[PDB]
Amino acid sequence: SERPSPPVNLTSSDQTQSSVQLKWEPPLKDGGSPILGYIIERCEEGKDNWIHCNMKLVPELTYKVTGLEKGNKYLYRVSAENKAGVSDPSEILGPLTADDA
Amino acid sequence: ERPSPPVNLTSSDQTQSSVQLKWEPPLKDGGSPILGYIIERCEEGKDNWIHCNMKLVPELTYKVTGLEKGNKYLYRVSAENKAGVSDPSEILGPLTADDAF
Amino acid sequence: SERPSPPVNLTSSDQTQSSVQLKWEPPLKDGGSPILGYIIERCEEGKDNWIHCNMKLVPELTYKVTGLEKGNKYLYRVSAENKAGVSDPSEILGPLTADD
Amino acid sequence: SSERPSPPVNLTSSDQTQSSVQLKWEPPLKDGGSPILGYIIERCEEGKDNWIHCNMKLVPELTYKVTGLEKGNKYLYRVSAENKAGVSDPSEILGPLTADDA
Amino acid sequence: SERPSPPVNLTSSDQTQSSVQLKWEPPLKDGGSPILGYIIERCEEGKDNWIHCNMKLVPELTYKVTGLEKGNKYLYRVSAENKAGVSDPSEILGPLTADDA
Amino acid sequence: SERPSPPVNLTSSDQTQSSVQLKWEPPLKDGGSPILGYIIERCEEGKDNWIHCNMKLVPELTYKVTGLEKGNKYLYRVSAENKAGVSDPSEILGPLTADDA
Repeated sequence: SERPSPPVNLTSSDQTQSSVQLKWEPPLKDGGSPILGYIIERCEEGKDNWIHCNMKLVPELTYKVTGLEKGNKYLYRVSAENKAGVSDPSEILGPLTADDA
Repeated sequence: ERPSPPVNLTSSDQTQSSVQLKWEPPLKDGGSPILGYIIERCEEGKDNWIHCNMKLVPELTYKVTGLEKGNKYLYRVSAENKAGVSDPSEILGPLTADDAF
Repeated sequence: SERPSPPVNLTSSDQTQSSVQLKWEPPLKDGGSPILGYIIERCEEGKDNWIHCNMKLVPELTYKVTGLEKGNKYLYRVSAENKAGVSDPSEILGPLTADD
Repeated sequence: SSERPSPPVNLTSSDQTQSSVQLKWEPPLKDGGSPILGYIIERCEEGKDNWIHCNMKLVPELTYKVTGLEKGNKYLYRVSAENKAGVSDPSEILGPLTADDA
Repeated sequence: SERPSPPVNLTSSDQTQSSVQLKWEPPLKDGGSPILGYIIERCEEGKDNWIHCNMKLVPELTYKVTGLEKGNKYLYRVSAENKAGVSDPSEILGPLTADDA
Repeated sequence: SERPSPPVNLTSSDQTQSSVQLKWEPPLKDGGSPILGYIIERCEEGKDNWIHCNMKLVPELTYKVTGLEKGNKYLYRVSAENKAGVSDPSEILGPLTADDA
């Protein structure tokens, strides 16, 4: 009937100089319609614009962000989409630095 | 004394007739170990909370069954020790009883 | 360039009369440098002092606390460290009773 | 261009009576790029599964007195924010709160 | 019917060497019965036991703690009571040092 | 003996085309020393840099941000300082648009 609530508990792992593994939990409210997938966005320091990380909807609760530039800091957020619309983005993750560890 | 509520109640494997719930233990056990958990659900179109499990669930997960296809459900979980039962966790849902994804 | 933010969602499992397994998620902000490891602290009821549990940094997101006294209640908190410094401790977990 | 704002936060109550309650909240942390025009207050009674609009016109303030409560009943409350782009998700739910004198 | 939920958003102001002004918001859930009042407790560092500050229930949403010792650090928590019982305490405030601004 | 915790519940009111009134609550933990004051920072969209708004520490729990440009979006955060050091900034407030209500 309506858009779902935001995904919750966005977290990270496997941070490298060029990628990072994001993980989250599903919305607490689906808005009355099943979740079709998720939209991952990232924002780099030095730019005020949020970029889409996945082209097609991600049906998983995890996603590997790629294309990171070494030494840069990045913010991350993830939204959920159903037939009714797209949720507000989760709470922002980051700044996380693109370094090997 | 009674423990604090369970935290971070989440879901997975939503079907037309069931859903897998998962949570984390209380941050405070009130001075006595947790004996188990009490799972409750509430359907839309009805104002009463129903007990899902008969005996206490000692695990941190539980499969709710007996859902009606297409209906929306709320969920909450409490923790019990020798002293009493905690307040319920944060409410999960509305979640629609449909085969997800 | 600066200290990271606290670890988040500190939780517990596998509580025994002498040990407990702690688990957490990494800081939301690393302060510009990778996380080197974590510092686990505990505080017993009947004492107002926080104690370090691990000597060397824990690079993992989990750690088994040992040496607990039967029947006692304990508080727990974990911090993250990078080359710049140590974060504020996470939200306090506990009191958790040391019983099987 | 713009988008809906984030939900109002910290919805709380005061002056609970047999027939009314004073609701209070804080503005969204994100306005979506356009000023907040006002707020939409909703309530849900126990014994009914439907959310009801309490105010007809938008409330521009950060407070609003809900009236028409039935003595002894329990009520849930939530508030949303609206700008030119749309209406936010409702805040976290307040209640059940019983309409009774101390 | 049942005990209320904990008071929320416990905060402070007007910290002195002998007192502090506490303020909070009412429970999100009253358990089906009005809140009769609140119970303020404090715990000093160097002592492991929580002490009751007020004898009679406080019907207001604020209360001035007195009798603090200069230089000492204190923890604070507040509970709500209705005809059914007393809630879990709010989130703990402090350590706050008993010193003049 | 150590820095305080971040200020909490940073909120806004009286948004205009050139100013906004910020308000917050004191740290939950003062680190064992009184709070000397607060440091207010803002960041404009289209720029990745946080700017200090106040020169001298603000002892109050509120502050009027000025110098905003009409139509621009701004982020805000506030830190607390004692004799031991400066806290991590509070949770970020914004984006909030500089426009007359």
